[PDB]
Amino acid sequence: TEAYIRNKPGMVSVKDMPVLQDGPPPGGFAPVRFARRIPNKGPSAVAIFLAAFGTFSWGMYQVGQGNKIRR
Amino acid sequence: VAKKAREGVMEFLLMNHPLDCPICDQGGECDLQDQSMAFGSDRGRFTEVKRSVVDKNLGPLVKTVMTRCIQCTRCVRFATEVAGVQDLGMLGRGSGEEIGTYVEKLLTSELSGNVIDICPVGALTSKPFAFKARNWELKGTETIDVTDA
Ligand code: SF4
Ligand code: SF4
Repeated sequence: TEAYIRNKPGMVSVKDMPVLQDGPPPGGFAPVRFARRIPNKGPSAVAIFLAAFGTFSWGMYQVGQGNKIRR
Repeated sequence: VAKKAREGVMEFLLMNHPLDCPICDQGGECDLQDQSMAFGSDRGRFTEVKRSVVDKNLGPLVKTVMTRCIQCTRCVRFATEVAGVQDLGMLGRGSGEEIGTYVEKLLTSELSGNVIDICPVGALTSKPFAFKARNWELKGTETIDVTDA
């Protein structure tokens, strides 16, 4: 109850009868990634600290000049 | 030895049997069915055309779809020993062997319900209980009779 149902066309024996077409193509599609990776590329310590301190000093100087004008 | 004997015999029966269980009542009660499921194989290897015969009428009590008369002669032996009236008989030869009165007569005797109980595979079946229910659906209570004495 299987021969022609599975494949009738031209085989001589029960082996090499069917064509399946079920799973993956030859190659495993890829090597995939699973490990985390988060790059840390922001200005780390001294850049940000100098930015804060320098902009603070310069902002204070600007406040001084402005209060001079306003007076 | 015995296991293979049973497997082969069941193979032959189910080979030249019809394939109409889901309409053939006694499906759920059938000996042949349970015997195959419990003792026979699980795969059939057969493709060619089977044999089919025409159904028969035996009065408004025992309708028969003789497509599945597996040539047991239970009904014949009953009708000739216990019933008393000799009407049913097995006629033909080889695969072409039917059971049926040759002159399309009816069966004017009682115990024909006993015939429909005797006949294991679902061919001789009560007409007024044509397709009303399978067996697994209804409950049985054991009582006595009051019509007869
Ligand atoms: S009597 Fe035969 S055909 Fe009907 S249910 Fe049983 S196995 Fe199927
Ligand atoms: S069990 Fe019924 S249908 Fe089968 S061979 Fe016997 S009389 Fe015929």
